[PDB]
Amino acid sequence: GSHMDASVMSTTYALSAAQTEIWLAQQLYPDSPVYNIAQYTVIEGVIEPAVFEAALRQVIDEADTLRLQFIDSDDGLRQRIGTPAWSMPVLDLTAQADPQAAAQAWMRADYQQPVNLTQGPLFCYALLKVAPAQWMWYQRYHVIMMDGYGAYLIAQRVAYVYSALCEGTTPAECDFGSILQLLESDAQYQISAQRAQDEAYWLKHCANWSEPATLASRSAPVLQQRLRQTTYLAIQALGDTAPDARRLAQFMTAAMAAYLYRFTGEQDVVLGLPVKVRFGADRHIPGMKSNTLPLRLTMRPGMNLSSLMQQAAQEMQSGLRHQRYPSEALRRQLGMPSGQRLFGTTVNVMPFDLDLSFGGYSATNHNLLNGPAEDLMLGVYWTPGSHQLRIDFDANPACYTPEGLGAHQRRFIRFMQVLAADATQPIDSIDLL
Repeated sequence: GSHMDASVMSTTYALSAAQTEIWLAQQLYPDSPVYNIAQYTVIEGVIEPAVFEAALRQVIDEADTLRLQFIDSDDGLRQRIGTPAWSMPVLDLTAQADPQAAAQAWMRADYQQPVNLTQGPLFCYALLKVAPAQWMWYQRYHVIMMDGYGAYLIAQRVAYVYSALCEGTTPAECDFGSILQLLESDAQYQISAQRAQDEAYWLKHCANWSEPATLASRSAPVLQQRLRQTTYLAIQALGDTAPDARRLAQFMTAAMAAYLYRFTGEQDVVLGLPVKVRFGADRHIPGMKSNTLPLRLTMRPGMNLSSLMQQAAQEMQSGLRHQRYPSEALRRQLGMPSGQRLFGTTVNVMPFDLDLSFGGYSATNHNLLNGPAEDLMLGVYWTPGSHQLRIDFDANPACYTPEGLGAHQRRFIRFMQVLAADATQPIDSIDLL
């Protein structure tokens, strides 16, 4: 009856532009798990599951993106705070012949399965005991309601809450506001004069687009979870180039743009970069996304790392006023054709939690899936004070082979260290492999 139709619309918010394209893609591929994001946290100590589950229940209240329900309507998928029921599996794998390999297999069995958006919860939390004092906390979400930075903040908050509960103290109140504040702010932005100003800016900025520079063999839709190659690199290998995350993002974007130029001849290289890089304990609402926007770097004679990092800073400063305009909206307003993107390669710098601790026991976070890889994505994990960077090259399996991606990864890693060693040397003057 009409009362039920009216109630679904009045109690919900629309999807964002970015969520809309996720939902449309998931609808086209209903059995595909490519929209999952997942990580695990290794705890070097004893975990008490009942206390851990109490900490999870607390964070499920605090990070209310974890309670959003999605409902179909005549006007597309709608979202509101729902009431999912959930449980936390506990698996003791210590009697398996290889508990670590068994834990990886258990996690893979979950993250390779699709979720139905209209049947929540859209998260999974599980505890896997791998050794007497080694636990893995598995965390999986759907990208429509989470990103990797939000997953990082949730892991940090659960660690803090669990630690307070273990000690018998009351956790201090969280610093997250509510996902509803994001939804209300975005609803207002959609009808604002600012959005019209941002549209004009990005339409002008993207004039004369063409196919993005890519190492891909072809362009293809994302039908399968990423092919990944990971490198670990000492921060000292980058010299003075990366004192903080902002500078590291500028360096990696410059280095990849230069590498794409050397491999394609494209002198006007467009990458995807969030206009600002987020870090921990900074009042961010889990589930609120970064808008990845085009970043153009121009290769001209004598171009060097110094000048490219300068262009990257100029691009980011110029886009700051306009940083809310959805990449997804822009890609359509430009009138671009079937499956064509604004950029092939994205760079995502993410924090590393130096102090992560559960009940006094040290822990570390490890990404399993970071969402779909349309072409190529670099995921970089680091925070000042950490002596090592983890760099994930995540690629559409239809566009690269493992060999081919590994060859590009080791060459790029070599190339970036040559750049960091002499920021004045012309890009054209660097030997490649």
